[PDB]
Amino acid sequence: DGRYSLTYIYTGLSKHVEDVPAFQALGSLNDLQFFRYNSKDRKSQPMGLWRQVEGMEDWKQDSQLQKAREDIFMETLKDIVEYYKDSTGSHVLQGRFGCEIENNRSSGAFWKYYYDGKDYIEFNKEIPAWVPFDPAAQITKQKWEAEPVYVQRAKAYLEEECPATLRKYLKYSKNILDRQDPPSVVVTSHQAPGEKKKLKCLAYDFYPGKIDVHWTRAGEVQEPELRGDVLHNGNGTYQSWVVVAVPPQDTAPYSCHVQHSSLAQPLVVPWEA
Ligand SMILES: *[C@@H]1O[C@H](CO)[C@@H](O[C@@H]2O[C@H](CO)[C@@H](O)[C@H](O)[C@H]2NC(C)=O)[C@H](O)[C@H]1NC(C)=O
Ligand SMILES: *[C@@H]1O[C@H](CO)[C@@H](O)[C@H](O)[C@H]1NC(C)=O
Repeated sequence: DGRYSLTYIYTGLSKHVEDVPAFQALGSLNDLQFFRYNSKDRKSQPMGLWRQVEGMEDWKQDSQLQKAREDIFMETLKDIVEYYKDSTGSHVLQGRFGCEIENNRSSGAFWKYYYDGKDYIEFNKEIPAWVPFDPAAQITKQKWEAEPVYVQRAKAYLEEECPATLRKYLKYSKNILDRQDPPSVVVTSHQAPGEKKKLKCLAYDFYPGKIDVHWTRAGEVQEPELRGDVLHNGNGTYQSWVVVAVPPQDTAPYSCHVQHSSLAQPLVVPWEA
């Protein structure tokens, strides 16, 4: 088996401006985002290719769960601002938590919070206990540990529940995370009035992201003039391109090359002037 990771991220603002939710949650599996939730709609919604996967999660229930998480998250943020006696300003609390497995074996886990960009508090499941970094975090740790069961639960979440959720999801995500979609390529050239002729090789609809795309001038790999790429999450596909300017009197042969894990061998696509 391979490497898989479930990550969640919470963003809370103490004084949100118009059109920006006070609380936002998102989650991802490896390089793709699978869901989202904010304090405006208050609904957990699947995203990307997960909008078509059925029976992996009850989104109506997860909505109730996020709503609960939100309340606690924002009270935490509120208590910090209270501590610093400065609710006139705009502060943010971002939290990150998730786990990862490799070869069906749990290979790691984390749980950390940031306040106004600085490390606030994090959980060390080995102890098991919360570690405070900011003075206000001393109060927070006190609260999150007022009962013996609390740390036991936090330890249980990273060691059992989370890695469980990740396994459940991989069962319904084989047709998503394990894909090996070969790249379609399209060579095209554009002539800017006054500038050299420019050839653009585009690789698309491929996955995973790792790819090699380069032009060749009579066999000699050229140094791209421009270059870029992207990941369309709604689709779960990547696109990558390269560009080269050609002398106004160059006859040499121009062929694009593409290598990718899903290809039995590299592809080649010459440009017909
Ligand atoms: C996945 O989504 C991407 C982005 O929405 C698709 O790329 C677009 O493809 C159309 C042609 O079908 C172009 O007109 C757009 O310009 C492309 N988007 C841009 C601006 O990059 C892609 O075709 C989709 N792939 C699949 C297989 O669904
Ligand atoms: C790990 O994967 C196996 C199948 O390969 C599955 O039966 C098992 O429940 C998973 N985790 C464990 C060790 O419980």
